[PDB]
Amino acid sequence: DIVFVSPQLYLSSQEGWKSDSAKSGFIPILKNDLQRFQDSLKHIVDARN
Amino acid sequence: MNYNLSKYPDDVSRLFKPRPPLSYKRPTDYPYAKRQTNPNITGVANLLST
Amino acid sequence: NHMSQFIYPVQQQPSLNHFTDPNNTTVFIGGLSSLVTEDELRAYFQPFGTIVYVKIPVGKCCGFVQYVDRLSAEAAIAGMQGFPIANSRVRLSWGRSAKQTALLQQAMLSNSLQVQQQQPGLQQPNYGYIPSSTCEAPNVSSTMLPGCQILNYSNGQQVIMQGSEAVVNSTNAMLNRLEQGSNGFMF
Amino acid sequence: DKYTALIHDENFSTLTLNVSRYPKSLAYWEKLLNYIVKASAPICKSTEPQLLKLIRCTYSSMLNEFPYLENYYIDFALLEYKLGNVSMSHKIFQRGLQAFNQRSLLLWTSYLKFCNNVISHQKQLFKKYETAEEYVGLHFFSGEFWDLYLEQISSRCTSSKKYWNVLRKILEIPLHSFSKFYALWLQRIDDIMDLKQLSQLTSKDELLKKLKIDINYSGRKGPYLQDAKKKLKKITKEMYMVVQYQVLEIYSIFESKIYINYYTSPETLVSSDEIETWIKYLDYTITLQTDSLTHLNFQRALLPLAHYDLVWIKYSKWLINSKNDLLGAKNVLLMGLKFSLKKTEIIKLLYSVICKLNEYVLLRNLLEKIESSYSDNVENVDDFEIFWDYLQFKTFCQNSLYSSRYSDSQSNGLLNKELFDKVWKRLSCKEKKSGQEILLNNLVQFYSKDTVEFVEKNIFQKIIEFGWEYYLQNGMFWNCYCRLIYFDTSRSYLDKRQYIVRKIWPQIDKKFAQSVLPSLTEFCESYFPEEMDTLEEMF
RNA sequence: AAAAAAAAAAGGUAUGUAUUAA
RNA sequence: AUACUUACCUUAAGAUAUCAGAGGAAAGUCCUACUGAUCAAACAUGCGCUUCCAAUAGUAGAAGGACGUUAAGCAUUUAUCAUUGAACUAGUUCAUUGAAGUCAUUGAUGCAAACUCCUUGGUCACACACACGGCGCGGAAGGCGUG
Repeated sequence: DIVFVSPQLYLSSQEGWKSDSAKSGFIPILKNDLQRFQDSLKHIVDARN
Repeated sequence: MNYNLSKYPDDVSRLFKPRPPLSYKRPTDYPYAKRQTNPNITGVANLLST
Repeated sequence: NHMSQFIYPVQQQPSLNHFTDPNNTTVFIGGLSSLVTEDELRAYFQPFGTIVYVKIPVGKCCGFVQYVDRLSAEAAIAGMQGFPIANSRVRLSWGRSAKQTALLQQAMLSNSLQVQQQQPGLQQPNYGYIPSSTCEAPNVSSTMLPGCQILNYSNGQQVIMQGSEAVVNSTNAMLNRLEQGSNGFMF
Repeated sequence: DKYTALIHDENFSTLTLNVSRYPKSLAYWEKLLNYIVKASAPICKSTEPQLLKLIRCTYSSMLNEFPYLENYYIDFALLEYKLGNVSMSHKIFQRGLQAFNQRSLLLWTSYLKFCNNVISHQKQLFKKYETAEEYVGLHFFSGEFWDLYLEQISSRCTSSKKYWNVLRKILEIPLHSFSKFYALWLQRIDDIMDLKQLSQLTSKDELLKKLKIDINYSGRKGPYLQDAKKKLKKITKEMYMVVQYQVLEIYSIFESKIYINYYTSPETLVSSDEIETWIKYLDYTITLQTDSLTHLNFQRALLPLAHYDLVWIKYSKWLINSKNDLLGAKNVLLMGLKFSLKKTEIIKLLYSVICKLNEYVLLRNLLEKIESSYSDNVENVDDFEIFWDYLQFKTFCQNSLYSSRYSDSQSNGLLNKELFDKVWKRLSCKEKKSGQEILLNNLVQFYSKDTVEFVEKNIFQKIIEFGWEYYLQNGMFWNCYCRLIYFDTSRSYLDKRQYIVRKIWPQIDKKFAQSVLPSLTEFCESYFPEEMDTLEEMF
């Protein structure tokens, strides 16, 4: 139903940026939007590459 | 008190201040679910009529 | 129910001299050697903050300095007290600038009023400036985020400080000041 | 149902995706939260647990991103309290008080207010107030806190001893409202009808000694007690003199200048005068030498501006020198790494604190952490201070790890296969990266045979062969390549000056001369006045 | 021889509106 | 307080000590500031009736408390359940997922003392008086008795 996402852990290339269970710092987002969410950050990653 | 949901204004309502909360004491009696009078009453026996 | 239990305190004003002026910046540095130049005194009072300098009198063996912010001034007064310059223990306190000094000295002969005029304020809000900070040298489009120092002063031009370039500039002038200082060009 | 009706709404997807795209805004967090609350508006126990789990995880995930928000720890506590579990309310009050290091006035006041209703066992309840007192008690606005605590004694306590005990302490504190408590003290002096009740103020001996009044006095008591109330009110008037003086100073100078006592957000800016008054207020507080009020006034000053690194550095300095506590300073700088945005000064001073503390595995670990932040390229960073502070402390470590390779026992600091490749990768970028000459100047510092040969061939020679224009037009390059040969202890004077003139100089192109001459003259003017002419004839 | 019609509102509390002085 | 408008609503029943005798309107009822007995209340009033009512010839003491301190006193006993994976004896540790979860562990239970402070009393009169266990004036609380 909902996925928990850590844009810090994602942009830092670390593994655990998402999980199904609730963890301290993650933001709940809609699961279908997860893919969409990745799009929103890609340019940031594109700036680092 | 803050809200005082009442007919009285603020000064009268703050005048009715209750005593502080009652301290907790562990129950010395039998819980309500366990409460019963004596069961297994021995009926009037043929040995009693004896 | 006429009089009340509590009142706000009312209090008298202390005549507004240069010692009770909360906006005063310029620090009178007395007890100099008069063997010292002004560019050497700047070397002493530079790190405490950005300076808008006034003057060092000739033959009077006492100078004075002026900063932009009072925090830098107080940091200089507490920082250097009794610190010898050319083997003379320096005694420094608060004092006015050159023009107000003139307005005082014309009154000292005629002993009339000596009405002080306090320094101008900075019209304070300012969200971009962090007091007691220096721009060590001179295109900048920044993020204007809180941590960085946005605005600053130049040794009279307000400049936007680039946090990345400021450290490498300051270290560049630092390593130049050693090589020129050892051989006698800078003092 | 209401939950699924909230998911399929477009506003939840948009607000959510905004939050996850822009974490530190706190504007999108508060809209996401205010919206998901209003969708749930009958928030009582009836509403289904999925929605409560989402809204709860939303609070708890917001408070982690912004560890200073007092009204949100309070608000989430009240949500848990209306929902019917007080244990979760307690726990997350404890969480908020822990985020502030146990000193915040609002969380203690709004906490104990909650604690009066839900906690019996008078003793423990008062232990909460004694814990709050030794932390936030001396706060300048803490009087209303005391107003709670005194209010809780007079209702709970039959003895009245403790009310005199506490109110006597409140008399000596320079609060914002001292006079409110002086009126209670004076009134309670006025209501004393017997000599026996003067022992409540102070013991029997100090009254007979200092003020020379006797409780056991036997005779016509009335006028004697009226004299005793005057003699007791005089000294209270004196205490009022001192404490009034302190309060009026603290207000007239500092507290009157402070317009913002709260956190706002990471995107807030504070005015310069407010910064200056926090700095001077902290210096004054340090001067008072009251440790509780000192740490309080740092944490009090810390929430208005947490993101600068300004008060973090000072609050590490006063604790590293005045108190002489080095671990506490390390811990201050570590907690400062989280809130502060700039982080460079804090991490430099932090490198130093860790060096002096003699923890090398922690420092080297932290260097591994900061090089892992950039994906093992620190050399490509835009901001030079991070690469430089990283590179020199990294050097200080690999000097200790690997034994020196070079004669004369000189450690190889900046010349190593690991670090020299880092330096050379930093230099290959030329105009695009900032540091440049600063990194180059420190390659001249070796002062020996082996290392002047090494740095001669492996950089200053290769940089000529590849022939980059930025480094050749530069005068700092040629000046340093002269100073590298000139300070060698192996060479005599003749081969030194002859080597600089016959080789180093003619390698300069005459079109670069206009830029190269000013900096390279400064080397020749001071050190070689004799050969100054053959310099001028070349250009 | 017999005869024929009935007498009546009560009064309590609360809310809103108006009046009772230079 | 008066006038008008609107709303909310209306009578559980019976009785006022008992018993007995005489009278008035064979059975029953009602009645008699009628006669006796017993009971009850109020008011008086008494008892060699009973118990209690604090030091000043001294810095005390009696009753009752502290929702007071010593006091983190001393001595004890306690800190969640389920699922999956790894190691392990043939139960144990670590990590992950779910459920509820008064606070306290300076707690809670038991044991004991010291100290400090609060409320209360006739702090009355006569007496400092070698007896075989009274017969001063009052107040408080009772019991018994007469009117």
